[PDB]
Amino acid sequence: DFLNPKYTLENFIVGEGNRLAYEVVKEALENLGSLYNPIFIYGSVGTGKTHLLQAAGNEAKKRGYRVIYSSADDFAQAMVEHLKKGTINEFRNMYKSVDLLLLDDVQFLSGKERTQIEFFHIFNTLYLLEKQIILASDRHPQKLDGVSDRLVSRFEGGILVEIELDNKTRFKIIKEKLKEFNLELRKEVIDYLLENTKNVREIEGKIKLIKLKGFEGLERKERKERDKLMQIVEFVANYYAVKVEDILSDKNKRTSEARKIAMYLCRKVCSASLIEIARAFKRKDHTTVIHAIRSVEEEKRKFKHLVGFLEKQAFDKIC
Amino acid sequence: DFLNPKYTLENFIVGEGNRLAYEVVKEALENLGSLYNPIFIYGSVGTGKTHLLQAAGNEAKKRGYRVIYSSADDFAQAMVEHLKKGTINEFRNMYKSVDLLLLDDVQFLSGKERTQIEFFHIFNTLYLLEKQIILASDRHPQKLDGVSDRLVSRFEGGILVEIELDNKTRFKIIKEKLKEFNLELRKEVIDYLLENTKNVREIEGKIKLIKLKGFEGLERKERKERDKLMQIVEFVANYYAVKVEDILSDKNKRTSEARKIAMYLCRKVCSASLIEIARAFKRKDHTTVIHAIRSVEEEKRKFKHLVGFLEKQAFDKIC
Amino acid sequence: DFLNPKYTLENFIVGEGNRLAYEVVKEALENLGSLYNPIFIYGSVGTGKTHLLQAAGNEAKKRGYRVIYSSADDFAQAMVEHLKKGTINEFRNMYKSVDLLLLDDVQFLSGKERTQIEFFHIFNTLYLLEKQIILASDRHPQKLDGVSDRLVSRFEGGILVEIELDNKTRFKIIKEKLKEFNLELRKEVIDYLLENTKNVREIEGKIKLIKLKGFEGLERKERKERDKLMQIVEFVANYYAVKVEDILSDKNKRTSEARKIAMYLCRKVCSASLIEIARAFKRKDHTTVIHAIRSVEEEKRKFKHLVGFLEKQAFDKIC
Amino acid sequence: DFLNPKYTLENFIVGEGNRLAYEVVKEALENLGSLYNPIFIYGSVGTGKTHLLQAAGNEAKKRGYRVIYSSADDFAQAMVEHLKKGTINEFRNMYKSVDLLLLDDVQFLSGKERTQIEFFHIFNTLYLLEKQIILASDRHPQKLDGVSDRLVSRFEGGILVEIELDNKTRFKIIKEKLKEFNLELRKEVIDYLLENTKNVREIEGKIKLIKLKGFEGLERKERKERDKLMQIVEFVANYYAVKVEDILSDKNKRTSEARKIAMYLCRKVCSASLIEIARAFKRKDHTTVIHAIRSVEEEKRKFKHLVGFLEKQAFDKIC
DNA sequence: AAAAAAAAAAAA
Ligand SMILES: Nc1ncnc2c1ncn2[C@@H]1O[C@H](COP(=O)(O)OP(=O)(O)CP(=O)(O)O)[C@@H](O)[C@H]1O
Ligand SMILES: Nc1ncnc2c1ncn2[C@@H]1O[C@H](COP(=O)(O)OP(=O)(O)CP(=O)(O)O)[C@@H](O)[C@H]1O
Ligand SMILES: Nc1ncnc2c1ncn2[C@@H]1O[C@H](COP(=O)(O)OP(=O)(O)CP(=O)(O)O)[C@@H](O)[C@H]1O
Ligand SMILES: Nc1ncnc2c1ncn2[C@@H]1O[C@H](COP(=O)(O)OP(=O)(O)CP(=O)(O)O)[C@@H](O)[C@H]1O
Ligand SMILES: [Mg+2]
Ligand SMILES: [Mg+2]
Ligand SMILES: [Mg+2]
Ligand SMILES: [Mg+2]
Repeated sequence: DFLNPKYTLENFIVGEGNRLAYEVVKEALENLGSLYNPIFIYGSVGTGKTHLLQAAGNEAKKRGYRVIYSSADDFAQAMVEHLKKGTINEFRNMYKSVDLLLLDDVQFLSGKERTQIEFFHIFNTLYLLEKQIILASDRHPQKLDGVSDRLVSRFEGGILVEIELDNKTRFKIIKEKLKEFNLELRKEVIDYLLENTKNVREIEGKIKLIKLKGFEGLERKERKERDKLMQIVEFVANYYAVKVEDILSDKNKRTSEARKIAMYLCRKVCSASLIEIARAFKRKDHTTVIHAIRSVEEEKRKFKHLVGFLEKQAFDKIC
Repeated sequence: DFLNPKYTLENFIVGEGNRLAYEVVKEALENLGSLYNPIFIYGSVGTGKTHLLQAAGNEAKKRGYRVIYSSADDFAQAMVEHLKKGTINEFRNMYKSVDLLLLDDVQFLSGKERTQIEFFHIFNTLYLLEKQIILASDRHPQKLDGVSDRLVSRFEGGILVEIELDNKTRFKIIKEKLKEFNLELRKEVIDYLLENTKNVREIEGKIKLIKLKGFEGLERKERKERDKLMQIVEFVANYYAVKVEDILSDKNKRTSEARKIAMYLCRKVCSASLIEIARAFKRKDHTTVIHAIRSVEEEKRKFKHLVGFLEKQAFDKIC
Repeated sequence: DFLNPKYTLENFIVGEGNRLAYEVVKEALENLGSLYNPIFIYGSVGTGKTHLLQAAGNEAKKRGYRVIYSSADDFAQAMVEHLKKGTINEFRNMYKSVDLLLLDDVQFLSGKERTQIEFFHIFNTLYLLEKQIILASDRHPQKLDGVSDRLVSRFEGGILVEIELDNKTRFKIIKEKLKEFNLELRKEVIDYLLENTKNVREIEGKIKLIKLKGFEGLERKERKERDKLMQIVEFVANYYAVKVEDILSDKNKRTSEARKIAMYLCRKVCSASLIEIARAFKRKDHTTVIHAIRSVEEEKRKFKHLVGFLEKQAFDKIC
Repeated sequence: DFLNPKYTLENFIVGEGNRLAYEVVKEALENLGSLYNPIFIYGSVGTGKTHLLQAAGNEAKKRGYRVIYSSADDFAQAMVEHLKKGTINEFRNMYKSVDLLLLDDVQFLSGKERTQIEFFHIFNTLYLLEKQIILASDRHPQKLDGVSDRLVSRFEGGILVEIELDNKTRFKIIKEKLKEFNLELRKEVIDYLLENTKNVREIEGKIKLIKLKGFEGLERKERKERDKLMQIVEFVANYYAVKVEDILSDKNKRTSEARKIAMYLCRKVCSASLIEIARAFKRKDHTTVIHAIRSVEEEKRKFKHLVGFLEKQAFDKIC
């Protein structure tokens, strides 16, 4: 069945960032297929998409409705296997006969034409039969490359709700998850989580870790791991004529090159991972870090001598 | 039955772009099979084809006529299954015994010979028996590759009505759809929708989204998402000696290469999707974008150095 | 009964191209089974075969003769079903007891042996009993592959009339059909229809379309759709050293390769359908277009560089 | 009764090829059952078998004798139906009570055991009662596979007359039929018919066609249809080192492969039917053409490159 | 007692 009861509508901490998605889903559960017919939720990794879909399915089940939960990739696989075993009909009929269809991680429809076709047929029959549909994705339907324009058009033609985790929400979720666990809401602690968690998964994790080995524990390891990577303020921001806070946030040939440098150094000497440099610079997607390192590697006239100097300087006074 | 009552002839906002299709259908409903015997509607994705066919079927039902609605692909599938189970006769007889046949998305007859044969027989028996036929498609019968010349000849030999959504129509439909939400009378909403919706599905969607989270909300996210992709006016139209409005509309080795460039940059650094670059350049079909990017990739003497320069310049002052 | 009264002998516009078929049929109706015993009409798609057979049947009915109209494929199906239900005798007897037998689209007897057998028996009993027989086909009995030599021999042993739609006939039919709609006597209209209709179905269609949305309407869309595909005169006929009129009509390694090229380009960049390229080149059967494109694809030494050049040139100055 | 009076002994043009059959039949009519007791006529398709049997029956009727004409297949069917309805006795008695039994197309007794049994009994009772029997077939009793040895033995034990249509006969029949149609015996005409008709059915047909649309008409269409298929002399007989007249008649790895090739090409590019290639090569039974094409398809080392070359060459300079 | 014709086509 794949509907794990742990995920419920009541467990879903609501804030300024997911209120829309939550309420839309809930209300759709009230009247199934009546309104908000094709619901398309999308958000960054670890935003609560799966929790939401799961909970919806659980409610539907609780009310006696036919339900199917399934990932896009798993849909593809299953369909292919039914193709091999030649019971594709039973597959189709099974899918079309639901009262609620939950398809998580839709972005995995890229490149699979036949899957998109099968799901297209299913989507249509369900929609026309006034059955409820709820899809979830890590990106806006537009960002869906390699997805037939018909499917994208359908996705956009319904309700398009994003889940954005701003500070005001992450705070709510942190406090509430702390409360859920027999945790006490200290400010040093909350204030800490705020600064070092972007999504709900990191929050849950960190929190469990506190519940296991105390806050003071993490504080130190993290502090050192991070400050031994804070060679930018010590060296790059003094040598190059620039402010630190400036070299953290983006926005020019005077501080940008200082950043490219910083990243390069972090990667070359400190042996920090791409993810760590990314996290440290407040950068996202860990893409501009790799491309920036390649950038500093390409420009290599006498900038190379400078590089070498800064490198030796880093090895000597960084470890 | 697959005739969802939500779709009605009265719900069909009529304008300069779909008046013909609408009126032809309606009048055919008045006298079934008498005139406009084979009606063949076709249009771009999200034009109202399905709504129209649906409504027709609903009227026919309302007047006591036998009706069948079905997609081409679903017709194929069903037929095949009746083949496996050997009740193909019942299938045929069922289809031939209608007073109105609605076949949506006909373009899906390509490559299916046996289906085309079955539907050929059905089409003929119905036509001769003076029963009404209405097909819908995303392309002109000519554009139907892999469809037996007999079928295409039949399609063209009736009434061939296209649905084109010009501005004067999209305006009507926008205003009228707004009326439903008590949201008309808004200048900013209308002028906005005009600029950012091509078909009725995008209109419906956007509008629902306004009804949910206000106009001001969308305005910002969209504005930024789009203007951070507006690196053409800032960089490509200044470096290359060309006007912006010119680099938007097509029409030469002086501004075309500027566009190819623009698209390439958008895809490489901004990480924008094909659909987004397409939407941004006012291009359609998102084909000339991919082929144009491949074009700039193929010509790679010293144009490569130039490319690199423009790329670094983009990474630095675009994020 | 399947004899739709709309089709009549009087409705059959006669010209240099169908006079023979028409008069033979008519005269045979005068004396049934007396002379012109087995009539075998054949022609290109949309030539009036069905109209003629229909009208014949209607006359026979009008005079009190037993009549059966039926397509070959439908004959096969029916026969098979009578086989399943074991009432094959009633089927046979029913068919043998007519005064006139009309079998449309005979070419569909290919591969069906048992059907050919059943129809063989019927044909014989009828012929011997001096009853009238009229068959229609899209090809000369010789071209009938997979049809038992006995049947073909019988087909050829009667009257073999073809219906060819030359210009002098299409003109007559166009003028007369224009008279059918009370819309008439336009030189631009007639001269237009002549140039863009090959069979009577296209004529009827186009004309209905004029009666609906005026001539000026079609003129433009068609003109552009066609001239944006007229990249041959602009590029292929200038680059390659050849005349345009020459590259339209066939007839050598100096202009043939220019054509292969032209078609290839049309298909690759303009995204024109096979049917559209065919129509544009004045080619028929849309076969030499596909085979020609495959031809240019196979020869791919440095002809490939040339190809690429011509392609880029086309994308740039064709859209 | 199924004895159409159109067929008479007087209408039977006699020549070197059917004189024997004719005279045997006639004389047997003189003395019924006295001599030439079991007459077994056989010939190629369209030789006059049915005409002869018919005429015999008509004479018998004219003289007051009991007669039955019937095809073998129709005998089988009838017998089976009498089996279902349980009036098989009346059937038997009806058949045994004739003075003359005419069974056309005997070869259709293959695989029908019970029929062969019934007809065996009938044959015996009639023969013993000194009643006349005349069977007709498209093949020599030996060639009758799936016919009980008793029946074949009986067939061979009587008079076995073949009807062969040599030139000297076809000429007679052509001239006489031309005289029948109020035709003039022009030489180009006769000489034409000789070259393009093998059996009397083709003769009748062609002639009717002349009587309808003149000789000059056919001449052209046929000439072109045939000469556009005459790509053998132009290409296959020049490339391969061989004579044309040689490549027409059979009789070795030097000209045979040239023929296999020729046929293959005709089928692949010219899109000619099996019957047309057969007719063109002077081949008979259209069997060696299919088997020869399969032959050239099977041998496909570098013979394939050669094939391709010849194919391109054919497409280019053959259309 | 003899014995009909035969669909479309995954991702990597
Ligand atoms: N708003 C919320 N309220 C309560 N719990 C939440 C929550 N958002 C996230 N969580 C918790 O975080 C965990 C991860 O959330 P979820 O599985 O939904 O991520 P996700 O599926 O949306 C991103 P991905 O699927 O790409 O990993 C869940 O176990 C869930 O309990
Ligand atoms: N003229 C009109 N009046 C009212 N509503 C309309 C309309 N045209 C389109 N719509 C709305 O737009 C939605 C989509 O339109 P439609 O059903 O015609 O899609 P479609 O089938 O034409 C595009 P596709 O080819 O992808 O199926 C419908 O739900 C319908 O309500
Ligand atoms: N000589 C004629 N006079 C009047 N109308 C004609 C005509 N020839 C063709 N038509 C019209 O063209 C239409 C198509 O003709 P028809 O039904 O005979 O097609 P067809 O059966 O001959 C070709 P196919 O069956 O292969 O599609 C008919 O509706 C008929 O009215
Ligand atoms: N020797 C002859 N004299 C006059 N007419 C002849 C003839 N031979 C053939 N015909 C004519 O040719 C037509 C076909 O001949 P016939 O009916 O005998 O075919 P058939 O039965 O011998 C071959 P099958 O039965 O296999 O089709 C007949 O209508 C007949 O009039
Ligand atoms: Mg998920
Ligand atoms: Mg549709
Ligand atoms: Mg027809
Ligand atoms: Mg015979």
